[PDB]
Amino acid sequence: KRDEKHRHVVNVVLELPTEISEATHPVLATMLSKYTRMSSLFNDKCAFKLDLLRMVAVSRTRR
Amino acid sequence: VDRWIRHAAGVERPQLLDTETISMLTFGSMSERNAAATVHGQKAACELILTPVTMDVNYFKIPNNPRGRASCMLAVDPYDTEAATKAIYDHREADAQT
Amino acid sequence: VDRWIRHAAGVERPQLLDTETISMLTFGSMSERNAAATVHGQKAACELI
Amino acid sequence: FFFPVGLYLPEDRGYTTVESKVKLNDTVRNALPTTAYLLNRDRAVQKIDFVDALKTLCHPVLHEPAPCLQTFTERGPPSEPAMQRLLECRFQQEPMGGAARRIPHFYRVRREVPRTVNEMKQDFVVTDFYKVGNITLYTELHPFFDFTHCQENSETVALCTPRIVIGNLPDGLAPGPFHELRTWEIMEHMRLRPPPDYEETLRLFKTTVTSPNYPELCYLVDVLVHGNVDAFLLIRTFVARCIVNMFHTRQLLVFAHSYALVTLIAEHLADGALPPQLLFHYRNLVAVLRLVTRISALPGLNNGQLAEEPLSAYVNALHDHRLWPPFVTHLPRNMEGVQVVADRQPLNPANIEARHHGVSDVPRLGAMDADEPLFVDDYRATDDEWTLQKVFYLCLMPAMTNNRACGLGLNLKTLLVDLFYRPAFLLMPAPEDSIAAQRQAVGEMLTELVEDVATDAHTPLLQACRELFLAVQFVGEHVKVLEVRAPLDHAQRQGLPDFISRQHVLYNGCCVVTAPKTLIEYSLPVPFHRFYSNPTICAALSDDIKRYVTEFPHYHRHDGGFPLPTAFAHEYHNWLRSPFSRYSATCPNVLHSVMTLAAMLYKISPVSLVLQTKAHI
Amino acid sequence: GPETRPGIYVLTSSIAHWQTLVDVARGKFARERCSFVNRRITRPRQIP
Amino acid sequence: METHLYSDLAFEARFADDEQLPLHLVLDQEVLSNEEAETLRYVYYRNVDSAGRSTGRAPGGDEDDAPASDDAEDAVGGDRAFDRERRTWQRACFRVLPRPLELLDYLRQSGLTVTLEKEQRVRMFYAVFTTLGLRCPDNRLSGAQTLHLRLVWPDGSYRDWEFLARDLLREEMEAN
Amino acid sequence: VIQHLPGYGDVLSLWSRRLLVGKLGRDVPVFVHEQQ
Amino acid sequence: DEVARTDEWKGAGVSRLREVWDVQHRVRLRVLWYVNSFWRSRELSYDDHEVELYRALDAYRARIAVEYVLIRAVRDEIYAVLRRDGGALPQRFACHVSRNMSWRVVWELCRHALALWMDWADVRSCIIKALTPRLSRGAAAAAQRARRQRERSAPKPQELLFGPRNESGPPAEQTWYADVVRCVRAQVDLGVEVRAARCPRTGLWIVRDRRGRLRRWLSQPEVCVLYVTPDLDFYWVLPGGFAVSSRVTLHGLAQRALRDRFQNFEAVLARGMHVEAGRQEPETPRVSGRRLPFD
Amino acid sequence: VAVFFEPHEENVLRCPERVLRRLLEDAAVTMRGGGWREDVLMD
Amino acid sequence: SLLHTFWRLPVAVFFEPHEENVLRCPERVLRRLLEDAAVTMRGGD
Repeated sequence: KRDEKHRHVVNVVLELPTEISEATHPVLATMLSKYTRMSSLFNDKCAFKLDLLRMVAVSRTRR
Repeated sequence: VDRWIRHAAGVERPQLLDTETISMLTFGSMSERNAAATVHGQKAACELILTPVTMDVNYFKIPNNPRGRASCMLAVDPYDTEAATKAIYDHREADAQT
Repeated sequence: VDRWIRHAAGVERPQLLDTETISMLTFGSMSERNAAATVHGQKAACELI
Repeated sequence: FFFPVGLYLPEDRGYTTVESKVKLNDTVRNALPTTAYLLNRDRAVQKIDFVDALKTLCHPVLHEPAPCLQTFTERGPPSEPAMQRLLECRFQQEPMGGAARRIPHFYRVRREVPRTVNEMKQDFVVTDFYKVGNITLYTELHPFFDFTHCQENSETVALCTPRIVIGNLPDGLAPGPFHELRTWEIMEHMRLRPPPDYEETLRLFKTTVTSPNYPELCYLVDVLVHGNVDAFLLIRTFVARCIVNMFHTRQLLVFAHSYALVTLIAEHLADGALPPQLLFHYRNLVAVLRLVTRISALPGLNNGQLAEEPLSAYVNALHDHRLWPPFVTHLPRNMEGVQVVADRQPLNPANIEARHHGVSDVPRLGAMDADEPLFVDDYRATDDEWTLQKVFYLCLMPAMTNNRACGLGLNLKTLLVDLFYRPAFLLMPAPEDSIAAQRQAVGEMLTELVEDVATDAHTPLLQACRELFLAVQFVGEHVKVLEVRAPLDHAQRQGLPDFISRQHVLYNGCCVVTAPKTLIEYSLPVPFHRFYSNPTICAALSDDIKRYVTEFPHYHRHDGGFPLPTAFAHEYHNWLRSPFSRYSATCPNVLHSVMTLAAMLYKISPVSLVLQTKAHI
Repeated sequence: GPETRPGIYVLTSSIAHWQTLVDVARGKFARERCSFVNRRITRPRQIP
Repeated sequence: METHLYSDLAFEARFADDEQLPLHLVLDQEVLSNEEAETLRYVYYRNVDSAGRSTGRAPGGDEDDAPASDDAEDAVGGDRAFDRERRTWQRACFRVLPRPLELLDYLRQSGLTVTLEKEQRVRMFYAVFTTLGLRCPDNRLSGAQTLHLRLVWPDGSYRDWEFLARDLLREEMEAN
Repeated sequence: VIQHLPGYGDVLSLWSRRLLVGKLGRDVPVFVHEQQ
Repeated sequence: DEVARTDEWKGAGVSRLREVWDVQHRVRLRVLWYVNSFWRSRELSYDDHEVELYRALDAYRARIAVEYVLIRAVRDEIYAVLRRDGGALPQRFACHVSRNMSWRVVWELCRHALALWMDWADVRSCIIKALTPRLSRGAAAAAQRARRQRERSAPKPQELLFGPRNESGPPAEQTWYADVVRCVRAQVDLGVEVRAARCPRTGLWIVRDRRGRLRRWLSQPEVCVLYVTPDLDFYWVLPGGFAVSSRVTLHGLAQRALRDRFQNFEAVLARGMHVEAGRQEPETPRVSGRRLPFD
Repeated sequence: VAVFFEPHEENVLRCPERVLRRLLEDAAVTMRGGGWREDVLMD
Repeated sequence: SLLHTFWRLPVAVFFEPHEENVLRCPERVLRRLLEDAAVTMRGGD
């Protein structure tokens, strides 16, 4: 299925706090559509965290 | 860049030397042709050697050897070629003149 | 410090041997060799006080 | 008969044996001579200048040291022990991938480093350099080339290299004040004899760059922007607030360290948003760069091109694309002979991948620690901006800062996560509570970074830190140390055609003047050049360098003699080498010394000789 | 060319021994020698 | 330039007897330094079968395949084995241009009317011209074949490196 | 295809030369502005 | 009337230009293709079946394998003979020794040197230079002559009194090639050439440079050095002149690949070099660009 | 004044057991590691 | 651990260190050498 992989990519790789969920962030869901593609890089979690961070930044600009 | 340098100074294009046999047959090429006219005398060949900007100006107010170290062969002992070469080349020694 | 100061001054080590040094103290010896060339006169070395 | 032309009497002993019979105009042409006059067959005076000397000075044989190298090799290394202690020196070629990571590993060993022959040649004052007490004099065989001995494979061999710029000449052969007087000669030829009075901006620049109280976040935003124009456009309102608040709270001019920040401010913030005086200071700095650029070339005589390369590049190294600025953030538009080395082999075009922001581009963020791939903006620096950046970093900085600067990198992958990854940033609408709640929510380290640097009554701390956060999309990668390998121009090549010049530059990093105390835990230092290698900053940043320096207190010298890591220490193959560090160590902090470093750059090539001589310089 | 028109020269030289003069003439006239070989190949019914 | 034409004609001559086809090379500063390019003496080339062989040795096998004996008398079959090794190497003509030049302008100053797929300028500080052969046992040519290029200088030093025929022929043969 | 032409306002000429010497095996150059 | 191949060749010209790297990506060079080449007319066929490619790369790996495996055989000999002796090293190179020294630290430095040298193994190392003259044609004849000469009965008084004088024996001055590794700063030297002799007072070795000066490293605590003889005998030395002895077991390699990789290539006559064997060569030919070429 | 032993062909250097054990263990680890340089180049 | 010396009694050293080889070992220097070498060796599928 898909639930276990998404739970991994949310609570082990990205390590979001529980108060942040799919319904709170549309960009996070549209990005998890991509993040589940690669099964590697699940040790350098800092890279995924920074990627989500800059994705939020680029999503929130007024330009 | 070679052509540009040949143009920058008033020098002609390069010219190959004569071969061994022709050099033995003919006694010289005299590349610099005789000038058209000359009121002053024979053109004094002025040669340039390189020099630091901060050489001792006192060097020139006296008769002197124009290569830094004096090398007159009446000074060194006769037929001691090793000592003569030490006096003219071996830079670690204390030289003649100043 | 002796090695460094000898190098900085430009004078060689006491390479002298035992029999030559006892002869040098008692008799004297030509411990300095001749210079390579001389266009000027004798090396009238100055003494500094 | 024999006669001298263009000698330079010492200024330590200036004297006039005749004053009542002659008096001359105060033009520097009379102060520094460049001609000689002699009597003809009859009593008539004739003029000899270097232009007549060009017929022999430009001849190829003068620039061909191969027989000199052969006879030097046959003469062999001197055997006397005084020569022996100078003889011992070693160099090694190294890969560049791990060169930034391994600096603490190198410095951990307590071993000393022998001084190179060129470095030893500088110490003597001019009147002692010719005396027999000088050991290194035997190596000074030719004015246009260096000669030195080196050890590899346990054997001693001779090494030769060309003196790319006239400034390379040793101190005893051309003293420091002589370069100042020739700079005055250049100015008088250009008829800029009284320099434009940018002096007050230079004093403020001195006091702001030498101040140990530089704000720490200045380096962080400098890394983050990369100098990318769109990145700086987003922050532009943050920059104005920070700069005005900093200038009012401290009389030191902020963001003055990096060229990209300076020029981006000078253009973009000119729109407004600033008190006019600070913008005037920055425009004056840019004008100083433009003025020294005009001095660098010979615009009066400079015209035409040769081998599809501009004559200015032949005249002065500041216009050669083959000389890179010590800190690089954009690849130059011009690359013909230059090879860029990031690892064991020069980079093919396929290996240079494009950095595009906005899109996730996650594998690049994963592979930032990697060595082989080199990431660039979809952007290139124009040649004029290349010259401006080169002159800002080489020319202005070590002159005004007295070589106190240093290079460091920021560990972005962990730093930006540890800073911004609070939920307060992740949840933000497409504040106002209380200062204590703001400081608790944002993150304490970001608070101590920002608390009073970039906040005003109009924008509390949380809004400002959110504003800085918005620019993170241009994050970039870690730092790298790049090697530039290039043969010289088509004219300098003629002597030693095999010769390759090896140069080092730092990519995606800052030039700093003080240790960022909060970032000390996160940041790493990397001294890499005869400039930008202050041991104080490095000892502050890393424990191993502090241990190495405290084991050898003498190495504390700011004058550039501090041993670089052996991968950097190719002093004979660098363009700049020892004289510029030694000069920067003593030079006064005025515009004249700045412009002097640039006029000192003139190249040694025969074409450069032709151009310089035709100007009568 | 299409057909052979001849060249004429009168020359002065310091060389007396014949084979040395033939060597230098070959050195300076290599184009003509290659042209002769080209004539031999291009028109085999003709023999210069 | 003349070396390419002469070697092409010579390999046309020898093809009927030993079936080598000619390959034309030009080398620049990325290959060798100016000093060693100015004093170049010899160039040598060799072909290898896919499984690993040589042109001179008997294709099936040879006594050289045996392990080294490390004895005192004959280290490795001295005279006969050295004769075989010098047999397997082959020499080719070469001409070096020590003056710097660009390929397209030089070729157009020569008789060759070069019309490349694009007029890509290339600048070489010094150029050497060389033609090498790679053999096909019949009119079937295998891309897995490896080629050797040797350069020799008077003092006995040498440098060499290997190519894959699939890289050299990657598109030129694909058209045919 | 043609750089300069008399009264109009050479890669074609030399390219035609190469193709026609490949065909004929004879050196009769036919330029764009020389023959009819 | 017909033209020669040369003129139609020059007319037809070239149209393609490709750049190709070598296998190791060390050097890149270009290839030219001529449209008029007979290679086009032959219409030969081409294919690159993958199994042949795999065989080719495996054989290439076996080709570069020749020297690294020899280095590893040197390692195996060192460790095996160290185990066989059981941790006893006789002194072999003439230098004085001190008793009141922490020999454990120099043993640890020997371990570090052994580790460091192997990481920097290369074809430039000593043993390749040692095999370099062994492969040439003269080596076999010289070895035969040497074995015949050394295995000789003492001459009778008859032969000494009359006829030829005492036939010349081998010289003491031997030639060695060496690797030296320094541990104080991790760097190695791999292409050294050194003179050797046997000390007259005691049979230990003395090492000197080709300039004649006596060599210093044997005293330095931080250095361990490697020797190999021109008859492929092996020595490893740690500070104090204590050595390990073995013979290089090069029998792990096939003769074909060993000869293929390297040999002292013999020359053939070219312009300027003597027709008589062994004469002094005149000035090098050196077709040059620094000067106007001669014609 | 310092004192030293004169070199001779017979004097021998001993080896501690622990250091020899360390050397042999390192030899075994390096032998079974398979860190061949040729494999790195082929990679 | 200590070596075995052929001569029962040692001898006095003389002459400069370029005609016969003698090793000299300050214990502190040797400890620094060991530590530096061990660190730098590590410093330098």
